[PDB]
Order: sequence, then structure tokens, then C-alpha cells
Amino acid sequence: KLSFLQHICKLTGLSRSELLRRIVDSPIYPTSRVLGIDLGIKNFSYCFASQNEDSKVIIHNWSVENLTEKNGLDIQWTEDFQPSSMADLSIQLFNTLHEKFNPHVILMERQRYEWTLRVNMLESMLYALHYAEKRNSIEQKIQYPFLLSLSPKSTYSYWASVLNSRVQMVKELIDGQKILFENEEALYKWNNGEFKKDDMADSALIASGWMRWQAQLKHYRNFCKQFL
Amino acid sequence: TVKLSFLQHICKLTGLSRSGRKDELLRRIVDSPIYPTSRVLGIDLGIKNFSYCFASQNEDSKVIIHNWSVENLTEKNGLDIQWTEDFQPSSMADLSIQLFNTLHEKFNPHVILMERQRYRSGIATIPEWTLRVNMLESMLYALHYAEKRNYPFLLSLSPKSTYSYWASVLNKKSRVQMVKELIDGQKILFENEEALYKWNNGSRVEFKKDDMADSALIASGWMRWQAQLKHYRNFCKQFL
Repeated sequence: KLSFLQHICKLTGLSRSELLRRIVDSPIYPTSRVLGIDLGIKNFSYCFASQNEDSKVIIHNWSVENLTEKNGLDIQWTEDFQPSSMADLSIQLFNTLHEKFNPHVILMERQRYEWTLRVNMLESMLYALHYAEKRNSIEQKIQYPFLLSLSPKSTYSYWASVLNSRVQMVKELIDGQKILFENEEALYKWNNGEFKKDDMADSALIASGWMRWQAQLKHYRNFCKQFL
Repeated sequence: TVKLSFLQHICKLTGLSRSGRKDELLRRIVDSPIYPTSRVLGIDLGIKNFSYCFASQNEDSKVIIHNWSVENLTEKNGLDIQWTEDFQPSSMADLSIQLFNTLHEKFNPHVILMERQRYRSGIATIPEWTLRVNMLESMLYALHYAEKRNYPFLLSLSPKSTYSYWASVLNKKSRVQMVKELIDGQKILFENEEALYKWNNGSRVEFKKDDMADSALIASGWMRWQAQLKHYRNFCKQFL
């Protein structure tokens, strides 16, 4: 049924574009050491997590950082949006994320339309740094982390549909035991913590959502194969 | 008597900021960094009209053009860049990387001057153009500074400084006319006939001459600023 295949795409974050090819050919990405990122400069948000056997999300680190001041990432940068200055921030951030998390997968939402231009610059530089390394890893037959660019608010709209606010959905997933914590530190900051609790909810939704798509794909990838 | 207006004039003649106090301008001039004037690669950021001018400053303080061209990175071009139009973050990184390597291997510059090409409503919409050029610039910068840590100077210039400079020095006059004057006045010479040929012959097509003139004014304009600075730095110290 065409309608059925459309429902699968909506559940796996796939394009409702036949659909059998898109579903079956969907890359099987790693589900451990997943770094979900909601880009920002004074409010950089990331959620580092892994998917366990019970297909539950286990958060290792989760925080919102103001890259302009002292922060948990230890990035020392003076607010200056000139290209050369931004490149410095990009390199520091890029190096720090890998050095600190050694991710298998990096998730990032493309964003949409002066604060947008600044974030877009940071985003573009991170992409360039990443792809220069990915190319090198390909030619050397070395496995390198994946940087997946997700459509604007894709994971948000996905969760909003399965659960019918952002903070509310996250709390629900937490009380629903869909999201666990390896360290108390992350859970505490979520319960107390100055930084917007909304920015924190964004990175968790990105990671948990994407991981849900990979879990779902494992339910229909093989199933759909038989219809080819 | 060290008038403020005179210092502002010097700033315009050296491509420096004209804003500040009568003692800020002095320091700006005197403290302006010293950069090489040989193997200067001027780049006008654009995708379908990427323009560049590679030149060096002569002993006679004359600008010598080595390579000069305007390319459409979407079709077959002189930079030998095979790229399919796609403004997706991953596709742009691909273009930025080729453009980055191709410019370093082909010109091996001592200095790279970057400026955004002048917007034209015919090329694309404001949103699309803004995103495309901002992305290109951003990626090229990241690649440059990443490589650097692993060294050619990379400098962003304001179109205002470039144009403002030539307007006061030559004047009304179009960019093409300014360059034509510079050439006819022997202020800009050519190392090889190829470049000179593109300029004289290439007059057809969409704003080819205009785009080439743009990058030529960027490079030659900046090289002259550095020349004037070799004179004005010591001169301005007098008031310190």
C-alpha cells in the first residue's frame, strides 16, 4: 500500500517521495556516541547519547554553553564575528567536540531565516572542517564520524506528532523511561541548572528523535525488502 | 597642523578605517601590518561569476598581472572545477575544497584578498545570493585557518574601501573605465599576453569585463595601499 509506505517515511524521518528504495537503502548509521547539536553561539546546545539494547536513549552529557564566556567546553573566544575570528571559534569547537566526545555520529539541523548569518557562518565552517576530514578518511579506508544535516525542526515536528511544548515532550520521554541518564549531572541541570531550558530540550529532541528513526527503520527495512 | 581631515584622507588612500579620533587614526596608520606585495591573489566571491586577479608589485611600483579571469563554477571553466549546482552544506564544502586546492596549487599565493562580488539582481535572489556567498566565504576561511595550524595571508576587504579609493584617485567613472585608464596609463602591466588578451577580446557575454575589472581593482587597489603605507607609516610617527 502506498499509504503504508508513506506512514513509514513519516516515522523514520524519510522523505515522503519508489518509497521502498528510500526505506531499504536508508544507511544503517551507528546508534552509540551520538552527538546531537542545536547550533548557537551564546547558546550552543548539545546532547551526547547512546542507544541501549532496549532501544532506550542513554544520555552521557547534555548542556547549553555560552561560547562567549567561560564554559564547560573550555573554549576561550572573544565575541567577534569577523571571518578570521569565527574560523578560530569553529576550529576550537570542532576540535573540542571530537577530543571530548569521540562521536560516531554528529547531528545538526540546517536552521532557517543578523544572528542567523552568524550561526550560519559557524555551521558552514564546521561542515567544511568535517568534510575535509571525511574525504581524507575515505581515501584512506578509515572509518570517520558521520555528520548528518537534518531538515529544519524535523525532529521537533516528528515528536510533536507521536506525542501530540518541547520541554513537556522531553519530560514525558524522561518519565516514560524512553530517556535514561548515565550521570546525575545532566539530569540535575535539566531539573534546575542561567540558560533557557528550551535550548536544552532542543538538543535532546534532536538526538532522541533521530535515534527513533534508526530504531523504526530496523522495523521496516527488512520488511520492505520483500516487496522489491 | 595635523588636521583630522588629512588623516582621514590618508586612511582612504591606504584602505584603512576613517573612523576614530585624531590619535586613533595615527596609531592605525603607523600600526598597520606589513604584508607582501608579490603573488597577490585578489578574489571576488561568486559562484556563477567567481572572479580573481593574481598580481605582483613591480620595482617601479607598477602592478603586474600574472593571471586574470572570471569563471562560472557551474559550467566548464578555466579552473578545471567539476561541480554540479547544489547549495546543500555538503555540496558547498565540496566546491570550497576544490576551489581552495585549485587556487593554492595553481597560484601558490603569498597573499589572498577576499571580497564579495557585487550583487546583481539578474544572478539570483537576495536570500539565495546572500546564503551562497556567505557559505563560500565561511568555508574558504575555515579551510585556510585549519591548514594554517597544520603561511599565506588571508584578508577580507570592504568593497567600500576599494571603490571609495579608486573614486577619489581617478575622479562617475565605471569600474571598466577605471581599469582601462590604469592600463592605458601603464599603471597596470601584464606579464603574459593571455590575460591581456582576455580583457581586450572578452567584451561579449554578461558583464565579463565588469567582473574582471572588479577583481583587478581589488588587487591593484590593495597593493597601492601597501605602497602608500610604506611612505605614510614613518610620516605619521612624526605626530607621536
